[PDB]
Amino acid sequence: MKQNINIGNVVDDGTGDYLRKGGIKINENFDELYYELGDGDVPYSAGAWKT
Amino acid sequence: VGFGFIAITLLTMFINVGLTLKHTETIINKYKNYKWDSGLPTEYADRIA
Repeated sequence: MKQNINIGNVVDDGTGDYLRKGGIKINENFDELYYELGDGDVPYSAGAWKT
Repeated sequence: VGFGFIAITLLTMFINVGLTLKHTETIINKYKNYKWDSGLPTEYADRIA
């Protein structure tokens, strides 16, 4: 679920996530690992808990 | 007359390597490098996957 993005290569090419695919893909990749940690707009060094 | 002589023989070889060698042709290319570190502004859109 980490939602790694695939990477295009060195030249204009149609293969791989085009940046708008990455757009929200990485932006997700944040929130996932982030929400599990941050739970909202702030991250927690002590971690986060879910009621 | 009155003399013999002694004879060693030899040979040489005359060969063009270089005439074949040349530069065939030279080409080049035009690229737009994505460095980030830019705004869009001029124009828009255009090439669309």
